[PDB]
Amino acid sequence: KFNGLTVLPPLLTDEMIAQYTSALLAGTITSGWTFGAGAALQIPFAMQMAYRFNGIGVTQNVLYENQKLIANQFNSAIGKIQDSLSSTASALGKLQDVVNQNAQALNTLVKQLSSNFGAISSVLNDILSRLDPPEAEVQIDRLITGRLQSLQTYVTQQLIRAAEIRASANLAATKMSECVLGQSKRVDFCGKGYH
Amino acid sequence: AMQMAYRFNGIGVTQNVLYENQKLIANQFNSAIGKIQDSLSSTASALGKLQDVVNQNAQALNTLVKQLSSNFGAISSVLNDILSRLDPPEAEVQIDRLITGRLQSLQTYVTQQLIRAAEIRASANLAATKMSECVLGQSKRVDFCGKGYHLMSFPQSAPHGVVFLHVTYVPAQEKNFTTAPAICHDGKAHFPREGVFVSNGTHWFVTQRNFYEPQIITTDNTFVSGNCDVVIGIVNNTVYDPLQPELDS
Amino acid sequence: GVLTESNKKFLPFQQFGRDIADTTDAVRDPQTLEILDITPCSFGGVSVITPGTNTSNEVAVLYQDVNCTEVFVAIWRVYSTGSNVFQTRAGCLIGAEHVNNSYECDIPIGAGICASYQTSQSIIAYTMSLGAENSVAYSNNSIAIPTNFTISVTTEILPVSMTKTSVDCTMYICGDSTECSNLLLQYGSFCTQLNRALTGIAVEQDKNTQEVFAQVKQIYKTPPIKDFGGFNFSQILPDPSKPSKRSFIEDLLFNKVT
Amino acid sequence: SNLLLQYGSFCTQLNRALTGIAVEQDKNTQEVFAQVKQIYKTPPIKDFG
Ligand SMILES: *[C@@H]1O[C@H](CO)[C@@H](O[C@@H]2O[C@H](CO)[C@@H](O)[C@H](O)[C@H]2NC(C)=O)[C@H](O)[C@H]1NC(C)=O
Ligand SMILES: *[C@@H]1O[C@H](CO)[C@@H](O[C@@H]2O[C@H](CO)[C@@H](O)[C@H](O)[C@H]2NC(C)=O)[C@H](O)[C@H]1NC(C)=O
Ligand SMILES: *[C@@H]1O[C@H](CO)[C@@H](O[C@@H]2O[C@H](CO)[C@@H](O)[C@H](O)[C@H]2NC(C)=O)[C@H](O)[C@H]1NC(C)=O
Ligand SMILES: *[C@@H]1O[C@H](CO)[C@@H](O[C@@H]2O[C@H](CO)[C@@H](O)[C@H](O)[C@H]2NC(C)=O)[C@H](O)[C@H]1NC(C)=O
Ligand SMILES: *[C@@H]1O[C@H](CO)[C@@H](O)[C@H](O)[C@H]1NC(C)=O
Ligand SMILES: *[C@@H]1O[C@H](CO)[C@@H](O)[C@H](O)[C@H]1NC(C)=O
Ligand SMILES: *[C@@H]1O[C@H](CO)[C@@H](O)[C@H](O)[C@H]1NC(C)=O
Ligand SMILES: *[C@@H]1O[C@H](CO)[C@@H](O)[C@H](O)[C@H]1NC(C)=O
Ligand SMILES: *[C@@H]1O[C@H](CO)[C@@H](O)[C@H](O)[C@H]1NC(C)=O
Repeated sequence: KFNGLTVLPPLLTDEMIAQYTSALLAGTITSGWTFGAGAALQIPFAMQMAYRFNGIGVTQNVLYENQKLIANQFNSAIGKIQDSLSSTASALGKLQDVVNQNAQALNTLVKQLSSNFGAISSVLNDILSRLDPPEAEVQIDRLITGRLQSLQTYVTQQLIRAAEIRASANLAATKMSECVLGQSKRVDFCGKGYH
Repeated sequence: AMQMAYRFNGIGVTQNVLYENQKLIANQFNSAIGKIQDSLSSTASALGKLQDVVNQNAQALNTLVKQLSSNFGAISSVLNDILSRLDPPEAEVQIDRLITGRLQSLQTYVTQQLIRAAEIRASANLAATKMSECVLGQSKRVDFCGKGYHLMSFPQSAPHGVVFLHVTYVPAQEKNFTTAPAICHDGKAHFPREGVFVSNGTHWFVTQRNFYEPQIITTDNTFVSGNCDVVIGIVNNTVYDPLQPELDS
Repeated sequence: GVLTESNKKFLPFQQFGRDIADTTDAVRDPQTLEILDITPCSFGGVSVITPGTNTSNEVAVLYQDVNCTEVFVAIWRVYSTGSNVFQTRAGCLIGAEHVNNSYECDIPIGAGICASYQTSQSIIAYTMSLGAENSVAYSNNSIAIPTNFTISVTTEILPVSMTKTSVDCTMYICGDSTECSNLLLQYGSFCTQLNRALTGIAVEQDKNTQEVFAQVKQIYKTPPIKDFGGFNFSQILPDPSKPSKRSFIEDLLFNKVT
Repeated sequence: SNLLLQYGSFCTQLNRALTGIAVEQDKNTQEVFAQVKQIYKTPPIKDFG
């Protein structure tokens, strides 16, 4: 709010953002993928896995004959993610570059306000006092084009950058419709391997 | 009637559903068309997406046209009037102000058009993908052709745009049951070939996975692997053999 | 700005502080060694929350990013500075009332607040309800198979192309002026480049309507025997009443676009 | 303030461009997350096999 750089708040608060992610995660367990299409129908989770080995050319007898090894292998897999996220901070590379690129846009824009842009000064009040208003309009005209062109540059950079996010928001919406609400047969879509 | 039968066979539903209920589906589809008939005719808010293309394009031109009556730092906004009033040795300075003020108003409009035209190609390629998959075949991508299991779609034209008519399949009424993931008859698991094992309380049944149709468990219904201790959730049953009464007579 | 007392400690030769973005905030008083801060005065955007003018005639303003004490200053109407002012997380709301209920979203405001027009009747500002909750009876021995089905028809609408438009940079900048025509040319190749950029858009629009529609090799013919096993396809097929081959549902689609 | 206004509709156009982005950001977080009809409840019996 220092020089007109207002920031609007998001409509969806972060408390209830986790409410959706506690609902998509709570229908994947019990109902399976049925709640994506019609109405949620409860399935035992040992049988819900059995629907998913049956999509990679693997017969049903693999799971229930080895139900204890897979359960411990999955539980240990979560623990590996637990240590990998907690130890290093370089895993979140993609989300960090969004904020930093946006932060360099504002700091470039703010620091442009202390440039003369062809005039003799860079203060709106000082040029009016020192020079006569019959000829101060020529000097203050230099602090129009020098500042108007610095705004249209930032807006054009924002419109191009905002097209990247929609291209990544539509890709994330595709994954939440296929990789979560069902099983995908696209090779190397949901991680390297059979999904 | 057989082209419909080729499409129920892609959602895990056996062929016997269609021809045993050919009259209910025909009236349900015919009534479905009539619902689109009234919904399109009554309200005009359904065509939101195609309307915003024209209005955004028409707002660009009216902004561009109204920029022609601005001084842009000069003393006037008429090309003919500035030449008559002021001497051409110094009218070139004033008419220079009606160069940069009008050239920058054109490159702004062109840059806005190049960004906006990239949106349409991203939507034209998505429409070309749907016409290649959702019309010329059947799609198994979940929530691609409407919310639900997909059957087919039909294309319709529109002024600067296309309109689809998806036909999906949605289950209606569910029932509680009791299940067990395996069956033991002779000290051995009896994994079913296609379906799960259900029971209403007295007799166990095997049925398909999206529509209730139970059958008596036979040897053809299942394949056998392993003994009767590794699996968890095992429930005993008797699996009838069709050969022994057939070989009896 | 707004001067106030500060807890910051300067250095005994130091005059006035600054910030990260080179902005002045801390100014030492010249005579007294007390330390003063600078806070910019309150400002924000003014928004109007209204229902449909066909329905009602009552509005409620929303002063954004402001504490609810600095209102009634403004500088519209005088009456819009009272009547149970309700503080939100996104700004100061005047003309509405707080409700402890929860309803679906009608008008977005910010930070999970929705305004509507409910019954006698006034404008309320509740907190949105994220749909009706549900709970499934999960157990290790339970299964649910549906016993009856439905067939439905949704509608998906996409745009394919925009209107082709060419603008002559010679006529637009200097329209029939000998002095302006020569002075425009010495600027260089700005005019030539723009007419080549707008041609790339106009060529691309023809390519867009070619890929979506022209994917069939041969035009097929509708058979005259319409016995389709019970299905009625006459609403979507072409009707020979019109001179064109336009169908019935297409006819409504063209009239709804102005 | 008076000399800026005679330039025309540059100020009006930019404030209409930036609201197009701000509306679009809310639409992005709506499509990715809000795809579930009813909020479900985690069962208390956590015996997941
Ligand atoms: C579970 O379903 C089976 C299959 O229909 C039922 O068995 C038949 O139920 C009818 C109901 O009137 C009886 O007339 C038949 O005699 C039953 N068949 C046999 C071979 O006895 C069974 O009763 C159902 N059980 C429950 C608890 O609903
Ligand atoms: C399924 O049937 C087997 C075969 O009868 C049962 O195993 C018997 O269990 C009883 C006591 O539970 C023992 O006294 C017998 O010696 C067992 N016989 C064999 C061959 O193992 C088994 O208990 C049954 N399971 C269920 C759940 O009914
Ligand atoms: C499955 O649902 C359909 C409708 O969703 C049922 O069809 C209706 O049945 C009732 C009672 O028989 C009739 O009064 C209606 O006219 C039917 N509707 C239509 C559009 O024909 C159908 O009966 C249900 N299936 C079963 C086995 O009950
Ligand atoms: C397919 O649906 C259309 C639309 O209702 C039917 O056309 C109407 O049919 C009724 C009687 O069935 C007539 O009274 C109307 O005059 C028809 N409309 C028009 C514009 O002529 C059509 O008959 C249906 N197809 C079949 C084979 O019955
Ligand atoms: C029957 O199913 C409903 C939901 O479909 C569930 O709420 C109810 O608890 C079930 N009852 C039994 C006895 O399983
Ligand atoms: C199913 O869960 C109940 C809950 O206590 C438990 O008593 C029972 O042993 C379980 N059965 C199987 C086969 O896991
Ligand atoms: C306008 O209001 C009248 C009276 O309530 C109603 O009959 C009419 O349908 C409304 N028009 C629209 C477009 O909502
Ligand atoms: C608004 O101003 C009053 C008085 O200045 C103050 O007590 C109150 O805390 C302020 N509101 C907020 C949210 O800070
Ligand atoms: C609404 O909540 C407030 C604060 O908890 C309380 O004072 C008021 O009585 C409540 N009103 C109703 C109708 O529950």
